Amino acid sequence: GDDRELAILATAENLLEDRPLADISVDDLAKGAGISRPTFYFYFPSKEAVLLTLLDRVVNQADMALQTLAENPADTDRENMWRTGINVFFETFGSHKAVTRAGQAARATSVEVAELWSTFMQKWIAYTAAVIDAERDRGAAPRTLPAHELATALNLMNERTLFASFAGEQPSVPEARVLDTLVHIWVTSIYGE
Amino acid sequence: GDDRELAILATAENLLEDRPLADISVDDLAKGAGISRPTFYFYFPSKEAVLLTLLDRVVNQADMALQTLAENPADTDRENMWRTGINVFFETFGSHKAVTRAGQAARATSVEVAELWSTFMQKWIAYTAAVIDAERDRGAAPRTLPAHELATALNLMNERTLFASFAGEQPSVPEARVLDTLVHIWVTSIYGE
Ligand SMILES: Clc1ccc(Nc2nc(-c3ccccn3)cs2)nc1
Ligand SMILES: Clc1ccc(Nc2nc(-c3ccccn3)cs2)nc1
Repeated sequence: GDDRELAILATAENLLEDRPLADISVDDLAKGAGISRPTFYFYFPSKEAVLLTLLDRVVNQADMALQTLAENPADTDRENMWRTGINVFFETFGSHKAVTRAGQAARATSVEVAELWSTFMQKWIAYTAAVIDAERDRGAAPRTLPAHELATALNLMNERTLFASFAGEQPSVPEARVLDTLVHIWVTSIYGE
Repeated sequence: GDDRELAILATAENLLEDRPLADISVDDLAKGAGISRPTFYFYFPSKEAVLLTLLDRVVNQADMALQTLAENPADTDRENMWRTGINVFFETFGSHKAVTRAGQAARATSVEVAELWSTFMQKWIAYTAAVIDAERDRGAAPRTLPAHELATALNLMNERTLFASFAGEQPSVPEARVLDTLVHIWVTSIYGE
């Protein structure tokens, strides 16, 4: 039951490490999961639905980790607060690079994947803006740009920069440098001038 | 001769305003250019080659405008220097939104488009880093992050943020706010702390 669905998902994630979604067949997923092709279609309508489910799990994992931080403030300086938050995405998506790469690609071809990513980006931007606003209200950050516009650009920077780093794109920031790089830009732009 | 090639390119750019590359046929391009389909294949091997040529023209237009600025420093403050440079990309790609949108999409499917974008991004990042380094050498900017890593993240931010704005993505910064937003983040991260 749920065991076969999890086996399909585990097989898909393992196969996406080696090749793109277009090079993986339903029979590959069925075979790796130890089921027949018709049995696969009982659990998922398509291989694209499998990827959507994998990406949904990863994005909710990051979202739930961010929620945990939001409820449990670590006792540190403001730079460390932003670093701990950015690290949720660095660690969560960096621990699932194949699903990250395949899910970002599927945004062009799947409206459900595009809508999933858009929904969570809006949530993460709204949370970023709310924290910036709280920093301004307590007098720690200056009232410069509209907080929601600043939050939008910073979150889009992280999306593009983290995923370029994980994919080894040229150009990209080395993965071992990308957290420090992003934290610097967030802290200087939120607290500067 | 060159007149027919330009007619194909003009037709392609006009049609990309209304639909994606996948919804445009060679006969559409031939018909719009006033030539036959076989005559089209004398000038371009495919509709994808037409898009590659259009994107090549746009990216070289931006690159040449940046080169013009690099030779002719405007007499202003440091914030205005970065704003004038970012504006080259805002105006050039924003004046060709359809080719911008279609070219970015083709990066996934065309190695020549991916290599074209990568080559110019590397050039623009190297120039950004060189200007940051010159600002540090003259004592105007602090020695914080490695200049090339900072330049990489800032250029990737601009790519993602400008193109989200032009496409009206959710989420995106409004087009009328995106230049101010990017300039703030560049100036604070280059000169801050
Ligand atoms: Cl891929 C991707 C997509 C969105 C984001 N957004 C982020 N928001 C935060 C954050 C941290 C603390 C408080 C508020 N927000 C850190 S990173 N980051 C990476
Ligand atoms: Cl889409 C895209 C791609 C790359 C960039 N990079 C940029 N470099 C500059 C710049 C300006 C002055 C001096 C050095 N660099 C401004 S914007 N911007 C938008």
